[PDB]
Amino acid sequence: QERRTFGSYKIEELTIKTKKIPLLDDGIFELLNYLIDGTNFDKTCYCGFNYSHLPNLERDFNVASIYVRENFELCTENLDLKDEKEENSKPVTPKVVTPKEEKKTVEMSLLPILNRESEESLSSEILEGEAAVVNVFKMYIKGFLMYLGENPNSYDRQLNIEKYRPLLISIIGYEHLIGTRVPNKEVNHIFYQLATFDNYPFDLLRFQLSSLISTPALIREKIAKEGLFKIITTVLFRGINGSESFLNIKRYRKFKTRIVGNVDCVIKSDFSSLKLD
Amino acid sequence: ERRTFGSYKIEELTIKNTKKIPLLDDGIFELLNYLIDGTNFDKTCYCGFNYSHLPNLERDFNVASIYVRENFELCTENLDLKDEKEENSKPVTPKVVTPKEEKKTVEMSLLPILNRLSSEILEGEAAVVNVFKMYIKGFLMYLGENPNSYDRQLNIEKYRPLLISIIGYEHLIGTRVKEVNHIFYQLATFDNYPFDLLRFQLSSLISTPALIREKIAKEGLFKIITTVLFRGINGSESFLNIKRYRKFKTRIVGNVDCVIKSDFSSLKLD
Amino acid sequence: QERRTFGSYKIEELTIKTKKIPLLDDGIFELLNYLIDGTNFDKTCYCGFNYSHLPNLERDFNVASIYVRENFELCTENLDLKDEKEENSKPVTPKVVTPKEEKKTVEMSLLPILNRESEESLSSEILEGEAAVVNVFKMYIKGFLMYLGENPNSYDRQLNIEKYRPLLISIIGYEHLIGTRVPNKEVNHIFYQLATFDNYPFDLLRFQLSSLISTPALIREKIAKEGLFKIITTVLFRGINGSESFLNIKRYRKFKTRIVGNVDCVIKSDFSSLKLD
Amino acid sequence: ERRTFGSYKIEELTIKNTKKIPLLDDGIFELLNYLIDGTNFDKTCYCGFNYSHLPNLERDFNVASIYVRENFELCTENLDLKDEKEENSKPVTPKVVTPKEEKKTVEMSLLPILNRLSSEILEGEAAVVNVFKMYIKGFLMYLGENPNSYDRQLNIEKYRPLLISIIGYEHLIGTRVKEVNHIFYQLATFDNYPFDLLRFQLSSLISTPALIREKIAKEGLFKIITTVLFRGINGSESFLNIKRYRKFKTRIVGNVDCVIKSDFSSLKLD
Amino acid sequence: QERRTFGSYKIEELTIKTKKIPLLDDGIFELLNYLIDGTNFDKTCYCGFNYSHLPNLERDFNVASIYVRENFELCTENLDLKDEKEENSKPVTPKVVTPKEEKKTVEMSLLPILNRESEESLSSEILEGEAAVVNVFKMYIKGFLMYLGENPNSYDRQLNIEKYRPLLISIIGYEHLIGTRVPNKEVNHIFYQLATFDNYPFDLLRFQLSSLISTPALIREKIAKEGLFKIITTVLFRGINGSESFLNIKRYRKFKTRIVGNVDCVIKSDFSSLKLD
Amino acid sequence: ERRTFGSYKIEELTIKNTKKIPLLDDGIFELLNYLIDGTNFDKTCYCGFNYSHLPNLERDFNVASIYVRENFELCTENLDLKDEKEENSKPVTPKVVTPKEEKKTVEMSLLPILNRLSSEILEGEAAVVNVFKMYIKGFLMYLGENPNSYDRQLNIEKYRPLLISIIGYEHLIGTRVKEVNHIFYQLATFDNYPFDLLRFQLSSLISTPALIREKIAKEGLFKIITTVLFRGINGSESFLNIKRYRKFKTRIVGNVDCVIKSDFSSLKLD
Amino acid sequence: QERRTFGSYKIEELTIKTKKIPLLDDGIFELLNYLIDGTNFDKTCYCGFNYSHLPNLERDFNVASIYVRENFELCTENLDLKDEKEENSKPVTPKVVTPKEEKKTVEMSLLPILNRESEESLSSEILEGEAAVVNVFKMYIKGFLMYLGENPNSYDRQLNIEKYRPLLISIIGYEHLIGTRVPNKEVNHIFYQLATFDNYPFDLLRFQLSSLISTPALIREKIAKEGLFKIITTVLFRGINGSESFLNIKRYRKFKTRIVGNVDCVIKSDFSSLKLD
Repeated sequence: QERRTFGSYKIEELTIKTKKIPLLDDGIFELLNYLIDGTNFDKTCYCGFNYSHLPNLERDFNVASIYVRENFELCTENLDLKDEKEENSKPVTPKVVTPKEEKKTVEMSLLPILNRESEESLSSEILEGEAAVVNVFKMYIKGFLMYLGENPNSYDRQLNIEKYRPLLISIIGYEHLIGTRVPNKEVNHIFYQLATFDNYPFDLLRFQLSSLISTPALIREKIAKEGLFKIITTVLFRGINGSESFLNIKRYRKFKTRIVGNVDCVIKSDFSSLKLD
Repeated sequence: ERRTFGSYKIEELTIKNTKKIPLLDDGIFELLNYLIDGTNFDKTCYCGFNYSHLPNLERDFNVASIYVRENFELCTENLDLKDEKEENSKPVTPKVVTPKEEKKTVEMSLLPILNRLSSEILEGEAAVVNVFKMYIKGFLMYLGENPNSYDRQLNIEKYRPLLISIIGYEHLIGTRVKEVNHIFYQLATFDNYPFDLLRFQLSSLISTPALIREKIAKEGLFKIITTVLFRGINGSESFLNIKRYRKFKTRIVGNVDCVIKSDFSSLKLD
Repeated sequence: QERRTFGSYKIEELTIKTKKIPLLDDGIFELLNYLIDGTNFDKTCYCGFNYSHLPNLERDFNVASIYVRENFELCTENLDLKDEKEENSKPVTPKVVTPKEEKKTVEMSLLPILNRESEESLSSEILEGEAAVVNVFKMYIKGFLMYLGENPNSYDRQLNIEKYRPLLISIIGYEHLIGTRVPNKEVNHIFYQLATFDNYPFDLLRFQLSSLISTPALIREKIAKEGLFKIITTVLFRGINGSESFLNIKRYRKFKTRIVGNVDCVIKSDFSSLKLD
Repeated sequence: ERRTFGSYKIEELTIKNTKKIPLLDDGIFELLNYLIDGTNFDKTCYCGFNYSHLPNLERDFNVASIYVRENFELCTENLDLKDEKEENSKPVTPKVVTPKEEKKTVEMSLLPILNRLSSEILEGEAAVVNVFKMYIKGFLMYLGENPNSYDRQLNIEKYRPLLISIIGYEHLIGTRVKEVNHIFYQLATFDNYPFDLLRFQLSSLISTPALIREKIAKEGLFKIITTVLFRGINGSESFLNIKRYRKFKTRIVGNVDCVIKSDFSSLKLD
Repeated sequence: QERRTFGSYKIEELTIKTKKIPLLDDGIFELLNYLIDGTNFDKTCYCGFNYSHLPNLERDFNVASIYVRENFELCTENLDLKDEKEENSKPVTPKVVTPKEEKKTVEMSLLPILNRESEESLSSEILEGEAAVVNVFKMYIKGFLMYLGENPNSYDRQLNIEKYRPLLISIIGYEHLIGTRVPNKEVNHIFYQLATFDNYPFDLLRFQLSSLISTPALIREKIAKEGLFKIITTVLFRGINGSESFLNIKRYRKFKTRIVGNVDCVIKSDFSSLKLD
Repeated sequence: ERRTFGSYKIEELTIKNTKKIPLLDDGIFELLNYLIDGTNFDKTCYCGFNYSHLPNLERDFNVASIYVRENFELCTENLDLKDEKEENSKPVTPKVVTPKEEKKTVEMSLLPILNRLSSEILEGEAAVVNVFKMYIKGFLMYLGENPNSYDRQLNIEKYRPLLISIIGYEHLIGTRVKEVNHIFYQLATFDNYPFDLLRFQLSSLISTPALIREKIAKEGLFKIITTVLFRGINGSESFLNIKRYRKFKTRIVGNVDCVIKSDFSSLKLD
Repeated sequence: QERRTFGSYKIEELTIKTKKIPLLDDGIFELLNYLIDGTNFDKTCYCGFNYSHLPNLERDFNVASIYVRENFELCTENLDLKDEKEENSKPVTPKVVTPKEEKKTVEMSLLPILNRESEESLSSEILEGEAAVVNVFKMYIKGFLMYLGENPNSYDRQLNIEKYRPLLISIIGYEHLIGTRVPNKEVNHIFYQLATFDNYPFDLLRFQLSSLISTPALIREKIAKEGLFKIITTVLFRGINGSESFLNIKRYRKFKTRIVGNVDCVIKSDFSSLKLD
């Protein structure tokens, strides 16, 4: 695999009886994987692009990376190593990832600050790592938006943002918290919209993005008087349209070369000179 | 859009996860279709390429095209008309094509001179024979220059009929008015030649065995039996299969080349 | 089962709605099995044929047999016996065979000299056993070639050499090694070709075999400046056409009589004499 | 190629791994076909074998063939022609064959003398009856000499109609102008006779029960009811099934008998 | 279940899209089951019929029953009880039955005297039990024959004796042994025939039974010079036609009432008197 | 063979191991068929039973039969003939039967007097109405006397049309020339009545609700809407289904009643 | 879930290619569940309706509830807790319920007094709990009857009482016992009928209920001279028509909201004012 700009997606043309199309990146699983691996930024595909209308992606990434990776180790300490299959899942809001390691299931929650039953943050190192991941989420979303807006593709009509929802959700949940209980801001209308309508198709998004409507007054009222989430027994998301949507668990896989052979060094022959009449 | 005469396109299919591979061109059905349509060369994809180590493809094509098309009309005259579903078949040797017209089956045989008297006809025939040789050579030249990971899984089976005609004709105009060409003869004999091995082994291959030339004179390239058998170049007698040519068009699509782009850096996400 | 000449194949006509055709020998699985069994040559089907344009098959076989069998024992010593289902597999190049014994998987690699991670040969007894198996491989290939060339069959058109690849691969890999680091020779063009094109159909092989083209100069250059194998993470094979092909794992089974009854001793009756009019 | 009159061929089928077994000849469909085709005996596979403990098979065959074929023509006269798909059926007793002509169904009954006046007709009938007896006897003689592991799974069911006709006829020309033959009668009664047990038990089997001969006179070999019932030899009344005869040709093949052989010892592999 | 005569079968009409037909008795499984259960004769369905052209069935049965049952106990002693699903199988010749008891497989061989690898009889009690079971086999066969001959059924044409083979086989195997090595007799042609042709259909059997052909001289020669069985690695049976047939393993099940309700006590009403016009 | 008018036969089907149960008679299709065939009563299975608490079934049947058959002929006159596949359907109320003739669909309506002028016609109609009442009563009487374990799974649904006609007619000849019969009315209203509960509850059931008689006068037994709706007896308005009647014959069989028996005690087995 | 009257059912319209219809309540599983949970009446949906032509439902329920729940605990004491999937079954007569708790099967029988092999009641507390559950059964049946009679539904024609059988069966079994061996009464004809014909469809029931026939004399005779149950090896039920019916095991499940989202707070917009022409 080679250079890719942070947030960018690749669309692959599939052919079956029709032409389907995997969105596979959605560079999302790759991203999480990097984070858990603790890998440094300059060790990732994202290395050395324009950068940026994304101020200091590298640092925030590196922080978020160390934090996430530490979290991993701290989850796996009390448990065996014995020397893992790659698919993730993200219950939300906490954005708890859920790997599985060739038998044993592992579960770790970044942004636990977005929990009720948990809270008890309380380390400032932790708080710093969390704000870093939230930051890199916003930069991912923005990578994707910027790249969409500049790279129309015939499949846009069949594609939506569903698989980005968790990041967005976290991004707004966090924005709410650090907003209610510290600097004043209201949650960001763009992320809020993309989070509310995850069915936004690519083309219509590119067209309608700029700008979209500001949060309805009534919805801000309901946002204060109650929360962005109704916790019920599973969690519900509110607005921006006043809808209450169950937050799905999303699963991230990826695949690769898988056995790929090489025809490019193969001697080429000139067939004209041969006289067949 | 533009395609060079004889060239093939390989399409990657995906089904489990496997990846199968249609050879669909094999630009063959397209070619026949053009011919029946009577279409002029400059009206075809093949228009305006290097051209050539293929001297005067355009003329011979145009001739062969008018000839074929005339044949069609002369087959359909005594019969009803239409305002037709596209698949062909080629019994061989005569290289009789067999379309079907949304009910009614039609059947017309180019190169009827081959087994089973106008000089205009002779001219059209020698033209189609020519364009066959040029198609084969297009394909050969393009293979030799365009290696593809799937070559290992691909063979020449679907080219057999043209090759067969090309040699059958060569034999006729040879016996009563040269020996048949060893390359075409080989590709005609071994239709299972896989692409890669072909590119590698093509140059050159062995000359026709003496014994096989003897048997080629003392008897023919074809044993007609009741269905037809082909002989050599290895001394094999192979039944000549009926081959079927279809094509499809991924449902006719749109272009995004013209869609408004937006600069998304400007807006405030933090 | 009865007499068969070394390298020879048998083709069986199958009937299903069409007539398919098993190549089942491919006497290959049988061969390996013999080798692991340590069986002596005069105890095998191959016993007592013309023999030969294959000088001293018997000795080299017997050596290769003792060597292989010893290898087996040495693999199974540190492990249980407790008193096996017959199918093999051959990752290559090392030509490591992989049996399974009614529960427990066993894995043993002849020609380990064809390994990087292994090397450390180092016994000359071993070296002798290895050169013996490589020898019997070349004699198997040649058995098959000679027998093909003399025994045309209507199915030749549908048959290829795919299942012989591993032996050939080993045969050339070895030829390379003992070539680079001892007597001068270049790897043998025939084996090299059959190894490169495993899709060679029987008929075209018989016809085209004699002779085929000598290794391209450029390919010999690339063969020195780099190797016959690109090791990547699985192994890639090079040329003779400049192709880089992934080496498949191949599986060898065989079946037999399975319940077969006997009609040949059954009393025969003469029905003409009876007068029915 | 060559086959002796009455002989069967057993083909080993493979499906799971099981091995099933088509009896396909049962050279019966082939036989009927010949007859309708009017083909002469020396033009058939049966040509030039030992022949015979079957005195003058050729003549009787040729007669029965001309007769049958004439019957066909006389059925198809009043009806349209063609330039036909091959499967037959035989309601019995009359042994009416039932072909189908690529649309139109045709139906013609040999041995119409059997239930449901030309002496030429009588002659043709007695000829087909004869060749039936010779077919059965071909089959019997060949079974008895050619044991096959599948005999245990095979029976005579598909021979029933000929046998039935053979006895029905025997009865007629017997009552009004001998008692019906116990062998044919037995094989006709028990169509489930497996090959092996048949070879073993054939010689001889029991003579018709007296009581059954009484019931055979006082009533007939057939109870016609509304479809027809057969009687004895055991006192059973069995509905006579319609039987269907098809055949196929493993797709017409090639020969390698003539392909150049190479001496491969010569070359250097080490 | 109620009264049934020893050897008798019942045919059941099945309906599916056609009418199939189970032969289910074949009272064979029931019989074995009785024997293993050790049940006394007067405790079985067979109790109190004409009896007989079968002299002293009751005693021989009772003996064979005690013997079989003892055998069972002696097989199960060294093993657990812990307090069984009903299906049997009969490898032959030994006529070893093979139950399974809700987990654990059990295997017991009556007529072990019909073994090579076993032999070592040697108790006369055993010999007595064995000759008893062989006797009751002959009486079963004869029950079935007699009952067939008197009870024609439209399905006879579709039915054969396949499922009786093992008893017959044992019956002749035994007859051979006690014949070669004690009183002179040749094996019984009827049992021998039914054993050779297990495909004998019911109707043709009834018709052809009386009598059938005597053993071919050549077959008696081959029967002395070699045996009724070729043991090969599974066993082969010989003649009476000179055929060598693999002896199949046969499986005996049965089913019953399974939930059956009762309409026969249900009050019946007279509907004419009611005036509907 | 012999069956009493109105009687049903239950057949045990076996599929998993379950045991399903065809009610196939429901001798209804058979009955209709007879009627169209015009067959005389003494030519039918129903011939020669106790008969009766059903006064003069034979006459009324014969009348209804001639009438129906005449109707058939009068429907088929203006149309082509044949030398027909057997399934019927009955839209209701008119009780129009709908056969199909191996291509051509035919449709004929007995009791046309019912919704949608010859006295011969009136007579035939009143005859079919009569035989319907006698069929229902046959079935009732036979149920009440013949309990079967499957009664619990069986209902009267397939009788509905006759019952419906029987009441519709009763209403007509009642309004313009008695109140409709409560039993038939009930069975017509609840077609889901299972056999067992029917036998138990039949005697007697409740008399028509007053309110329902009021609604029966002030409006009708049928709301015709665009398909027809039935009313009461419970105040339900039920769409009247089209019902389809088929029958099959386990492939026509043989008898063993006559097959020679052998005394097998005699022979020596030991 | 919200208010429901004791015994009432709800019918749900299903759509598949047709419209099927679940009877799911049948509030029966819910009821049992409550009882095992030991829940008090005022804590159940049934709370605060008309109540009643059902005198003192609340008390009898509460008693029956405590009794059942105690029974549960007493079944689970000798066994593990370790901290359950909701489906029940009811063999009858005893009306033994059969839960399963995420691995381990549990089985508890209310109305054990309706057993032979058990009997040995003998506590009067128990007797009191039992008569309470029997009472609440009769009140459930009557809830359902009353509610049916007043709430016609187009599906009535396709619905029967099959799933109520066990309660009814218990209700009559009990009535018999406490009848034979204490106050004189004959078993109640209505329950007896509904118990005998479980195929009674809803509509015909509503119509025919009032009244139905009194128990046939002959059936009362057979009811004394033998019992309501023939115990056979599974149990058979008798009459009221003289039928002997096997009593089925019945299984009670229920499902719910399962992920349900909320559109009702979602901002509504007025589209007329916008001028599109």
